[PDB]
Amino acid sequence: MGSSHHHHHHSSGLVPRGSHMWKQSVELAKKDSLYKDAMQYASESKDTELAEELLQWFLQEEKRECFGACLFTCYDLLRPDVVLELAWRHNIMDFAMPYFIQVMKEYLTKVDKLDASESLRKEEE
Amino acid sequence: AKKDSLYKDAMQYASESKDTELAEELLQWFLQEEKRECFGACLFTCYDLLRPDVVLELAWRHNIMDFAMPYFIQVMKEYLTKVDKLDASESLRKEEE
Amino acid sequence: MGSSHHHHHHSSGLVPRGSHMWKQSVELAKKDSLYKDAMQYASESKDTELAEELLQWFLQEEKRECFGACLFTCYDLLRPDVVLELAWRHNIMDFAMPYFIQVMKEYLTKVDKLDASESLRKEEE
Repeated sequence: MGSSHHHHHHSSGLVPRGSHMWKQSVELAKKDSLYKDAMQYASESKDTELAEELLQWFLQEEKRECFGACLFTCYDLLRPDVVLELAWRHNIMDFAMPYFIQVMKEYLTKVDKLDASESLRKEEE
Repeated sequence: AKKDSLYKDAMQYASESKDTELAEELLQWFLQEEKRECFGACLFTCYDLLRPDVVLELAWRHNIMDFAMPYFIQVMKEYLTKVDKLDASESLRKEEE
Repeated sequence: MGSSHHHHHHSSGLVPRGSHMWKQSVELAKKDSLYKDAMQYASESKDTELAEELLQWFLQEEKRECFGACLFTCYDLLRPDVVLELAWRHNIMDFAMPYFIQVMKEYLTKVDKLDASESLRKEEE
């Protein structure tokens, strides 16, 4: 029922409860912090293209903000590739494990197609 | 043989034709030595659509290397066989009644 | 004066089976002794979790004892995952890719399944 679309540029729109995008602009309100709590509502959200651009900068700088963004990535599934480049960057790092999930459909499909023809051949003979 | 410019022009007139093991094997020797000569050949291997191994070996030389990965095109396949197994069971079962 | 009686009986029970491989030299110039022997023969058992539990402590504080454990599941079929977490235990790892072989028939039954229909359709209408 609720759809929220935010494109970037200049100017300032502040509506209380949740997200905060960057880029220079003088603003002040009241009460700070909340990076993890605000980091949770961005994963189990959506953001296909828009999402990604965020993590690069989180995985580009900081040491904890990379880790979190990593755990941030894993609980959304479909988003590797990029993760790897950023690891072959400056130093060593820790990968995950998005492979096994795929080993299923692999050897899975085959067997299906197999008995799929063995039958379509015993009905004509 | 003679000279060398002739070499660098060969491997290059063989990339257009391109074959199987003929176009494959040709590469390892284009990698046995020289610099960019190995590079230009590294392109050919992948052109064969499917050829690792020689991508791992020459990777353990000295400096950094490259890489690429397929996938996905496969992802949009099992989703098709799962739609056929259903429509071949719904009507096949709604008939035994 | 003298009598000799040699009675030789040989009954071979088709049961005893010993598999002996090889791999001692290579180019590394670093060998650590102890263990080994009874671990390469037990490798012919595997299966179930208890089988993988055998790669746990055999792939820990061991070197020339991990490869013998590597030349174990490759002889098998499919069983990765941990095969990687250990190479990230603290050091490096060598060889692998026991699935780059099946990477063929797939895309083939792939570019083939498309044409198997693209014709019967150009054939239809």
